[PDB]
Amino acid sequence: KVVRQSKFRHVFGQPVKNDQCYEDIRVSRVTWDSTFCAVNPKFLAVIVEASGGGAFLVLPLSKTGRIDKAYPTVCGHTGPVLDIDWCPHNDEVIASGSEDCTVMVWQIPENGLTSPLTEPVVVLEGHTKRVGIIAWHPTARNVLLSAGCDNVVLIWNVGTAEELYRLDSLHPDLIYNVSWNHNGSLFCSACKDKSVRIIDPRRGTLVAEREKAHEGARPMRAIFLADGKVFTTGFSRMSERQLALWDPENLEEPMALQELDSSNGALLPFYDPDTSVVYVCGKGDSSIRYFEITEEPPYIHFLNTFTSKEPQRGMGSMPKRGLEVSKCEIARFYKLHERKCEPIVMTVPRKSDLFQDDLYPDTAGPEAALEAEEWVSGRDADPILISLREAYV
Amino acid sequence: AALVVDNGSGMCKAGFAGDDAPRAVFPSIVGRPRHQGVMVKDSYVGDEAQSKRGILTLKYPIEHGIVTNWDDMEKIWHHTFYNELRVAPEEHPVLLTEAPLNPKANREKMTQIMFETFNTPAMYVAIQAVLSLYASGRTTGIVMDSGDGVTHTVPIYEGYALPHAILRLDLAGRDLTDYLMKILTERGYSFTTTAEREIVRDIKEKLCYVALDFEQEMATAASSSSLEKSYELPDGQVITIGNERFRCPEALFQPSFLGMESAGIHETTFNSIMKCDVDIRKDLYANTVLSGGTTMYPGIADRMQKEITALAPSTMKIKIIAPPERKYSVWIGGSILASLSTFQQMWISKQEYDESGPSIVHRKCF
Amino acid sequence: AALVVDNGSGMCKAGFAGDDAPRAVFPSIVGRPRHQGVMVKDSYVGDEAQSKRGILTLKYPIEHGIVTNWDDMEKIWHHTFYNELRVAPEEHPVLLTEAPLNPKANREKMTQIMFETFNTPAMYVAIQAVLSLYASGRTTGIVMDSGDGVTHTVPIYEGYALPHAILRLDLAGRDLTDYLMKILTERGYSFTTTAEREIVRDIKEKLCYVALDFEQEMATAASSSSLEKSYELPDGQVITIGNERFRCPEALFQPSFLGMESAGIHETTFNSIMKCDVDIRKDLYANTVLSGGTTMYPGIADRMQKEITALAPSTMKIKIIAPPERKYSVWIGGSILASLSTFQQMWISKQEYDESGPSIVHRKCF
Amino acid sequence: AALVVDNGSGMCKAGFAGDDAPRAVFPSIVGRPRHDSYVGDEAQSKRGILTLKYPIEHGIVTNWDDMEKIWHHTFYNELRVAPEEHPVLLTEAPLNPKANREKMTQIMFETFNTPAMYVAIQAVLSLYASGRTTGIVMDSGDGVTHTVPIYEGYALPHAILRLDLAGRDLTDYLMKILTERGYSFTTTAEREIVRDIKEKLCYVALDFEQEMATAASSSSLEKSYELPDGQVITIGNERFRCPEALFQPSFLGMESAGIHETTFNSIMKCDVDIRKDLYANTVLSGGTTMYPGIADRMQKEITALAPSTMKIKIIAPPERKYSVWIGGSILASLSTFQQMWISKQEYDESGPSIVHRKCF
Ligand SMILES: Nc1ncnc2c1ncn2[C@@H]1O[C@H](COP(=O)(O)OP(=O)(O)O)[C@@H](O)[C@H]1O
Ligand SMILES: Nc1ncnc2c1ncn2[C@@H]1O[C@H](COP(=O)(O)OP(=O)(O)O)[C@@H](O)[C@H]1O
Ligand SMILES: Nc1ncnc2c1ncn2[C@@H]1O[C@H](COP(=O)(O)OP(=O)(O)O)[C@@H](O)[C@H]1O
Ligand SMILES: [Mg+2]
Ligand SMILES: [Mg+2]
Ligand SMILES: [Mg+2]
Repeated sequence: KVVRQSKFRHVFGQPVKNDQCYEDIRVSRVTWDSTFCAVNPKFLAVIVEASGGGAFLVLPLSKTGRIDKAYPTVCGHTGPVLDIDWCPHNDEVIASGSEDCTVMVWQIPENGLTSPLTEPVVVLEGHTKRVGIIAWHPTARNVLLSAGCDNVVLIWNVGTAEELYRLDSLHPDLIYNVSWNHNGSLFCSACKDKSVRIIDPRRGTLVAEREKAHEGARPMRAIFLADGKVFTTGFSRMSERQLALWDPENLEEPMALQELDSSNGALLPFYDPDTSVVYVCGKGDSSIRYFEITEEPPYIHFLNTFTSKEPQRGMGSMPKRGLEVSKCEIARFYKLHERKCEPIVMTVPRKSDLFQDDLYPDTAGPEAALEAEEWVSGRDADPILISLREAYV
Repeated sequence: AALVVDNGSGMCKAGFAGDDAPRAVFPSIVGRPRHQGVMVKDSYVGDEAQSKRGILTLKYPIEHGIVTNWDDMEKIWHHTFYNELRVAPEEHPVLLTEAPLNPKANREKMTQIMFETFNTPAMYVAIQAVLSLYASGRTTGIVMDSGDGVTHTVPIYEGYALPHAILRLDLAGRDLTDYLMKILTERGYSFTTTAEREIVRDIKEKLCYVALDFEQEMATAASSSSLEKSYELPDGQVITIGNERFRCPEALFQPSFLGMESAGIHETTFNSIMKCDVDIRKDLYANTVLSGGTTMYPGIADRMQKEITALAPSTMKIKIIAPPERKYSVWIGGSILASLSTFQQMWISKQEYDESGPSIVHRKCF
Repeated sequence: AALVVDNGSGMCKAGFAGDDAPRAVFPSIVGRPRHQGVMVKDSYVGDEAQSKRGILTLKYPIEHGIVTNWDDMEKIWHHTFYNELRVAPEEHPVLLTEAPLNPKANREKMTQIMFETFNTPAMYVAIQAVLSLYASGRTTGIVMDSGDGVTHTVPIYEGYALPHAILRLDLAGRDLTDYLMKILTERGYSFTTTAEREIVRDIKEKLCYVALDFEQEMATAASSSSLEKSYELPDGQVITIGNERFRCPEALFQPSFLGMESAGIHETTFNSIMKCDVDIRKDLYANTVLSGGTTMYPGIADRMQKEITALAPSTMKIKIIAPPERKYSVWIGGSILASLSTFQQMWISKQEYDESGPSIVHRKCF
Repeated sequence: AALVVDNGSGMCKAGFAGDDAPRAVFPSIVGRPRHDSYVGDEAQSKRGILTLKYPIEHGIVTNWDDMEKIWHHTFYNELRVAPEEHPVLLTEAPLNPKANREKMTQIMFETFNTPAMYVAIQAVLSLYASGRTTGIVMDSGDGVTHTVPIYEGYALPHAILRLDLAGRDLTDYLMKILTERGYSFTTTAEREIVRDIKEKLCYVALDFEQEMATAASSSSLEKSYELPDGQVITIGNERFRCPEALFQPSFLGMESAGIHETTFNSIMKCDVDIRKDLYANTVLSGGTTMYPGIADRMQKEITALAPSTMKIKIIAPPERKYSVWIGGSILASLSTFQQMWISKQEYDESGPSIVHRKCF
């Protein structure tokens, strides 16, 4: 009664030892506010500076220590790469959007790159301006979303290079980010006009919209939660960075509205559906704050903050399948410095050395539930869940 | 309603969060009979031991800030909850205080007893020097607390503590009380038993003071009787003390009186500041905060200002902040912190401690 | 109302076009706490980091004229517009200054930040050496600007710049500040922390001067106490420095003191003149213009004139122009240029940059 | 017969030229009664009632009168020789202020009337004992830690780095953490007991976090030490936590980097063409580098900093505690060294101008 009931109030961060980091990485200097890092249980992908065009560095997780300056990179784009994202149903497939107004999907060999990779599997061209937002569908196989500076959203079939749907008359200004929902039937988007929209791609209609979700002129974000709510970070009129929870059934007022501080840089939220924990990380900040999303008011409970001494240029989150369960792992973050990638360890302090059933519910697996053709017809399915108990050692 | 417990070496202050003064202030002693009963309770704690001290052997469970015997320590806490506060410990969260640079082993026992023996719903431990700064409403200053067991000098700047600059002095009220006995036998009064320890301690709290000029005060006391005071013993006998009034507190500034090689409290405060960064020494000079019962002597603030000024550079402004309620500064600061709306995120649950252990109390604290 | 922002290695000067002095002059540092908070903002920039520097680790986002961290660089700019100037960057054109022979990648990032992060309506980048000539009201002369990171010698004749004759010297105020710290330990004063770096920089700006003849002053300082001065530390301590007053600035003319094999600023200026055409060397000799804070040492003009005269032919007239406001010459020249009626054709619109890219800013600039 | 005297912050080693080990090693401690003065081991035996003071703090003289007592103790009480009959070779810290060197020269020639005298840099002598002319010497003594790169006999002062963190700071840190176990040491007499503990039971762990894990879940890493008055105290993780302040100065509230990074930074300040040879000739010196496992930890840490193609080789001779003294003895025996001697008759007519030259 005195203390709010939770399992994550004492989660603490712990940077990994130096010998397990990744040094000598020319991290990208693109002003675009993306994650700059995508990681799966097999590989690590980091956007880097190339002398000409654009490239991103893909290396196996075991390839720790210093990285050769001449290490092969995925240099196929004629412009700098903006966003990268691994395929949730294929650990060797990664999509990338760049300044060249094209989206490329690559196939990574099981051992990585021995020679620079220039030819992509398929070239997605549907945009007139740069593409900075790429989001794989959570359940539909070979379905990819692309959003560019031309304020148009496209649904892609990487299997057949076919444009399923085109959404061009729904965003009047710049798109900040796009996130699918739990079952992937809808997606939320934060726009430069300070408006948050929930859009159905199959029907091409605006399900819900909230104008002036945040009064500030600085960029804002919006993600979908497991229960169907939308978590948004933004700025107020007084340049105050804020967090907010929204209900698609009544957008008149947010359930919660909490201010954090008066710093610059957008807030990049990392949501963990199993633990209902959102990790709010600011670009250029040296601290990571994580909050627990619950039904009890004020619906946003600050847990704790990991603090460091180096500003972050990018950050990537390992999915549930890649964490080491035996040491009470809930999240591992690959914080990006200017010349180094430092994994970050977040644990729940537990006395028992056995498997924790409550900490690890079933997670979405690498098996796609639906297919591209079935998804277009009107089928909706939840992701296939797997058990992490087999990963316990 | 949260409980604020300040367990010192000599005194234990307890109360409720939000109040202005501790509700229960009793000595931290445990007494056991030393004679045989001939007429048809094997231990006494607190004031009940003080009243019957004529037949008891008084023992302090805390000595020099370390817990000599935990079995009597639990009796002190048991007396606090059930006999003094008269509340159920399993209903109210408890805010606890610890000495600066407290050993983690000592902290582990303190939280384990609360969660397992008394079954408190929530618990938290805070540094006594920090609360003493809360009571004065400051965010920057060097806190020199002087209780019964030990003396600490903790410089804090803008809410940031400097552990490397924290200094310790094994010299406090109990050492002064023992020193007063050694010089009282010079005048012909013999106090030897532990029962007489409280009598001498009461004399120190009522007749002792700090002289601005120690050598001059000897000259005045050696040629005049204006400095002599009379005290009535519990048996009705009246004793008179002269220069012993200000010679006993002088051990704080001249530890050589006790054969100690360490420096006085004024130099310990000065040495603590010099161990800090140069850019913050200016604010620490003007925010010297006194704490504890051993800093309640008359004229101790004036002597402290004079001594530090002679050590500090002439261009610095020395300010000795001595609030009149500094005897309860730690508890008052504890009540203030336990009432703030930003402190409820620091509580450590009993359930959380069961599944995590003492790893979570080492964190979330300093 | 156009904004003129001069981002240097050590100081950032900002103001409004048409003014005579920068309205905001604050150090270009970012400070982060290095202790733990024990009582109820993770970064401090500008003067705020200077007032709390006793508990922060000060970092310069620009080192040797190279931006080592762009996340810290945007903090300095954000502090400039919103905290120092207290203006909206999206409502005023901003005129930026750049080092000579600036990398095209560095200019790309500067242009990109202003247009996408701050959304400035108009923007233009000007060469710092060219702006320094505007403030002196000249179109011909060699500008030897020495700031905090790097020393440049840029010859300009009749409004035409000679890029092939631009020489770079990796020796500036920050290198002198570090050298002063090394030689201060020879007098018994130890400054090691980044907080103490600013104190030594304050000593350098107040008690250092350039000796007309280095060897004759060393004999004077070793046989007299007339060159000794006293400085008061923030904690009230007083330090006395003797020959260190002119030994630190002497490193500018004798880089071998820091182990550097490059020539002094006097020879670098002479070498830059000799790299130009023979016909224009006469005018550059008589229009040597000094700029930057590192040229504010008393007696630096006469020493420069004395050294260059020994290198130049006897019939050439050496005239070192050192205006008393040369510390802000780059900014004042920026204010003059930004107010000219013929300059509005050089502005680069945000809409133009969005549709054209950084190709338009590489052109229309030098 | 020439004398070699290496004056350190804590220990002053003295002996005769041509020998292999110092004949006289005693703590540089001046003690005075607190209930008329004692110097060296005579103060160490009577430290029960004495107030021990170090005349040197952080390689800086705080009281020259006590310093003359240390030198008077060396010549007459330990070496048992007349200072006016033997040339004496002195050792100096890197970047030694000319004022400090002058006082050393003035005292030797005027108070002790030595016939000949020479001052040598401690880092240079440390390299002679290892038989090398190229390498970076990381001499960590009692007061201060220095990193002096050397290439083909040429010294590079601009690349010399100083760390205000040495044996005394570790000893003071050990006392602070020993109170966390329940043992209180406060007097200057108890400082020597803690220093004796540090020299016997402390070591450097290859990994620090892992060494915490085994010490927090096993009792294999605890050791017992006997106090002079008979009580036996046991220490666990304090054995390797105290030396860890060398690699993590943040434990002491210090902002500067560890001794591994200081060594790397001193190399980084050198020219590019000589960095390869400095990586392969990293020489350890001083008593603070005698912790077991300090060489392995140094190699692992510097290798993580240096590029993968450079061979890190930490040279830690077993007698590195006296490398400065041993190097001085070899120099005092070389035939090419006799022209370095500075005569007393030369000094009284010329002054300290001749000792500022002919030295480095
Ligand atoms: N008015 C007073 N004058 C002098 N000494 C006092 C006075 N009041 C209390 N003391 C001394 O202060 C000592 C400790 O008091 P306190 O500050 O409560 O210590 P603790 O923090 O250990 O409880 C007691 O031993 C007592 O002798
Ligand atoms: N009066 C002065 N005397 C000596 N040095 C000065 C003086 N004023 C400024 N400086 C030095 O000039 C350096 C750089 O100043 P500035 O010209 O503003 O550099 P930047 O062009 O990088 O902003 C500072 O580090 C400061 O130490
Ligand atoms: N075996 C050892 N292990 C760890 N530390 C030691 C050992 N022997 C000596 N020391 C420490 O080395 C420090 C300095 O020794 P030394 O190199 O003689 O210093 P200096 O060069 O100032 O004479 C001493 O404070 C001592 O505590
Ligand atoms: Mg107390
Ligand atoms: Mg400049
Ligand atoms: Mg030595």
